[PDB]
Amino acid sequence: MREIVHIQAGQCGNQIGAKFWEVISDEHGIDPTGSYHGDSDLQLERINVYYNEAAGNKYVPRAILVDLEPGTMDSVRSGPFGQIFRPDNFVFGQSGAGNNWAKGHYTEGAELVDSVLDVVRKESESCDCLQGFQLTHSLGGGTGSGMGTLLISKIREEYPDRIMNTFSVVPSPKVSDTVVEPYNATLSVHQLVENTDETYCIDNEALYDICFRTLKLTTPTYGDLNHLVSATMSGVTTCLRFPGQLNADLRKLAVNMVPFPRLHFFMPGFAPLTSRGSQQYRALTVPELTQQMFDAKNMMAACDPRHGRYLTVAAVFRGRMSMKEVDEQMLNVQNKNSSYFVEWIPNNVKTAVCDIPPRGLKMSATFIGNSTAIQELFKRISEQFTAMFRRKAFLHWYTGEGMDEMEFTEAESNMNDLVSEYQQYQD
Amino acid sequence: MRECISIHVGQAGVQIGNACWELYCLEHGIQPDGQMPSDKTIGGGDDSFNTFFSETGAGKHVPRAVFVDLEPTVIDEVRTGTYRQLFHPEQLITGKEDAANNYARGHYTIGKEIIDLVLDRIRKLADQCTGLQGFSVFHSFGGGTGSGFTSLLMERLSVDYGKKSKLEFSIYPAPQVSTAVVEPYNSILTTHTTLEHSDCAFMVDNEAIYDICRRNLDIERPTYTNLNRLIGQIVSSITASLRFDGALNVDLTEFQTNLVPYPRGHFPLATYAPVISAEKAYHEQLSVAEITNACFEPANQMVKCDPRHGKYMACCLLYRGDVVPKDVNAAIATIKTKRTIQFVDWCPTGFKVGINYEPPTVVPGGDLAKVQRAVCMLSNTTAIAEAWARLDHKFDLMYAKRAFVHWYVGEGMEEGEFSEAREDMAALEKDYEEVGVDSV
Ligand SMILES: CC(=O)O[C@@]12CO[C@@H]1C[C@H](O)[C@@]1(C)C(=O)[C@H](O)C3=C(C)[C@@H](OC(=O)[C@H](O)[C@@H](NC(=O)OC(C)(C)C)c4ccccc4)C[C@@](O)([C@@H](OC(=O)c4ccccc4)[C@H]21)C3(C)C
Ligand SMILES: Nc1nc2c(ncn2[C@@H]2O[C@H](COP(=O)(O)OP(=O)(O)OP(=O)(O)O)[C@@H](O)[C@H]2O)c(=O)[nH]1
Ligand SMILES: Nc1nc2c(ncn2[C@@H]2O[C@H](COP(=O)(O)OP(=O)(O)O)[C@@H](O)[C@H]2O)c(=O)[nH]1
Repeated sequence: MREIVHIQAGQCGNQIGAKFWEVISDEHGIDPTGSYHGDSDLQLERINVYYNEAAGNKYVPRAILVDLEPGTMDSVRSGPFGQIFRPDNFVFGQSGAGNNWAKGHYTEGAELVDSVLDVVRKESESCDCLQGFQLTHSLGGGTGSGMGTLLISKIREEYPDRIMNTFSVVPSPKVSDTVVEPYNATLSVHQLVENTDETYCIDNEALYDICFRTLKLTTPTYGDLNHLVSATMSGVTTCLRFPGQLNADLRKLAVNMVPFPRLHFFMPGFAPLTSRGSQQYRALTVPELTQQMFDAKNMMAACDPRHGRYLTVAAVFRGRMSMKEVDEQMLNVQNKNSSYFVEWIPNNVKTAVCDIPPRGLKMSATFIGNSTAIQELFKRISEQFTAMFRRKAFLHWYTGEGMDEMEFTEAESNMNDLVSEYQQYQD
Repeated sequence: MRECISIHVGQAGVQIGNACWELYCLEHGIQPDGQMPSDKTIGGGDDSFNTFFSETGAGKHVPRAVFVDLEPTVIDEVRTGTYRQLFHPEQLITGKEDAANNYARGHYTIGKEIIDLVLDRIRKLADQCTGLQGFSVFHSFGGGTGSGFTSLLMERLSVDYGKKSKLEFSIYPAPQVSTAVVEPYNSILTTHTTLEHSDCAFMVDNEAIYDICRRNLDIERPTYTNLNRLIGQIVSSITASLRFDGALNVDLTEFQTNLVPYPRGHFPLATYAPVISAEKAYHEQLSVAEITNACFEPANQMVKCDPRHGKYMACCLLYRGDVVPKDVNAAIATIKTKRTIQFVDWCPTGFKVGINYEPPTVVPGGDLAKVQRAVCMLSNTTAIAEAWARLDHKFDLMYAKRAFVHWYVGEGMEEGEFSEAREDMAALEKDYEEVGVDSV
């Protein structure tokens, strides 16, 4: 009624908040329903009663907001798209923001990580049955990286039933930090094993390929990258939520992409990438839309999935097209991709359709999946970790925050086997 | 007088009804057409006093009726902006338990909690009137509300109402599909009907429908909103026909025995031979008795059940509208004249034929013809014997082989629900095969 919990953390999460959510007074945001049926309104609200429950649907913005260094305060709160809301906003009172997992996660966050409990409580209550826990977050965030794992852990701890949906940001061959090797590795052991159900990837090093291949943009931008993601979330969050002929509730999301317990991670795409001008090619196609949903080039992640096999593929299309058309087309993908399909597993591809195409695309395509490929996204941060942080060690910084050989060694070995165990499928 | 009781089960089901309940739109109803002047939404028929659900009126004026939604989703439709059809209030269930895909979920979990209240609805519902001779279940082979919920809702209904054989519909996986869950999963949903109860069942093979739409009608582009009519219509033949005044009439208790050749729930196929295009020109009209053949054509065939394999078994054909007696006796003979039909070793003039009136109903362009001669093949052939194999290759590898249950356990029982459902639905494969593999 499948209502919704909004948790936004760090930089990537708060800012990312800025761009997910504004794609919403597009109106469906997270579980009211209604509104969005005959236009109207806008902003950071409407006409009723506040708090909270007008959530992401009519009179209110429901979110749980978590900033740990008053960057998200000012960046959006004020002049920008929102109000937000008041009372729903965290500002860490200067904590001084931390780079380092151990740091808002063990340190300033605990203190706030407790203040984030009150937000979660009030939202949880809302009079609706909440099925999502939505969290933005940043490999190399400390606030996000190790505050997001704190937030995630209690939420799995107290809300076992409610699979967490977490948006991710990652490491690609380009960098932030230097401590992000290991920072996101510790953000890991907790992202597998920390009640985070499914896990999104949003590599910023892969986001560019998209905003620049598919798209033309001449000079991207960090705000424009926020157009990208909205895509990847609306399909999941709005789509299926919003009306629909085969509809997949978030929980279909956790059985469809996880085929087992360790935190199944996914990659996701939006096709309708389009080119402003090129605007003119394939009238929002399905094959079009299927086509773009597998390519090595249209995935909005830092794995190039082609190396290996996917294990689970969840795709979603909400254009008003044939329920026969989407399902008939997705097969063709599956047969020129064998090796990309997991021999176990039949039905290697799930398809969902919802009933309203994104405001102004006319016809949409969202994609989800796990392949064997990710043995990649990590056999990269781990090579990184062993030779980095854990190496000749880089954690004095973190060594004060409170983590001592632990949270490093455990995060490599647990996150490691991830590599072996993951591979295990299809070697 | 011999009412049906109509139960939905899942997404597949709440809609499918929309196909069933719209197709009804001719003044009929589950088992009471005993007649009505209303039309349309029924609005225009009057209000005689009343309130939710209608005392003023019979099922006729308003339906046989019971929708189960474990998500508002489809149910909000049928409730949707008084979706053009207000077919009653309070024959819907809408459980905001949050939907669950799992045979385990909804069936063991959220469903347990609201299978009851439903049972209550059914019971009351099962009481207002006389002769209910039927229970309809729309079922999938994937949808949490459709497996365990149905293995729940069929199971309780079988247990509670042993005398009233249930009829359930199906929408089974094939080569393509949804989920990964559904290779096993529906397996699980297949165990339960079975010996829990159930009677004859029917399916629309979603991979058969969109096929027949591409080999027999036209519109490769097509939406499920249209595939429902192919399957929607199957019912109209089964209930509206046999449930309406005519020559040689098979009731819901005719369905059970004519399909059922031995007792491990049996399965059936639906063929609708009238399927002519909006873009056709059937040889001004399509020959009535060719209609029979239409049936056998592997092509009308709803499912990917290669009849190629084996010998049919029970063949129940329901002809409606302007059919001729000499068409049946004399066209039905013909089939049993080809090599191929290969009826079984103990089939004894297998073919059961009913005639119903009026005509082939229809609505709109998506509806094809105005064909005035129908064949519905409901059969039990060895084939089925192989689609379950299909699901069993999937299962030996998808669920059990290396296991996809960690979602599912989460909701309830392990090591049978799975192991028991493979071994019991398995032998189905062996037992089925042995039903038709030698003279003995
Ligand atoms: C997203 C998208 O389709 O971005 C692009 C850029 O490359 C993408 C391909 C699209 O074909 C293109 C180019 C359009 O031509 C389209 O007609 C259009 C849509 C569908 C708008 O998008 C919407 O109205 C959607 O409803 C979109 N809304 C959306 O992006 O809203 C924001 C408020 C985030 C902007 C959305 C998508 C999916 C789910 C939900 C919503 C966004 C657009 O501005 C435009 O984006 C751009 O020009 C552009 C330039 C730089 C950065 C971003 C966008 C858009 C307009 C109105 C032009
Ligand atoms: N032909 C046809 N198939 C349908 C229709 N609705 C659903 N299905 C099929 O039903 C299967 C399951 O549909 P879902 O909507 O996922 O089922 P559900 O009711 O959501 O499943 P749960 O969330 O577990 O309860 C899919 O394979 C669909 O193809 C329909 O109207 N017609
Ligand atoms: N997509 C996206 N990435 C961002 C944004 N801000 C920062 N990042 C990226 O995420 C990394 C971590 O930044 P931030 O989220 O501020 O980290 P944290 O808050 O310290 O964990 C950086 O190295 C950036 O590459 C943003 O607004 N959007």
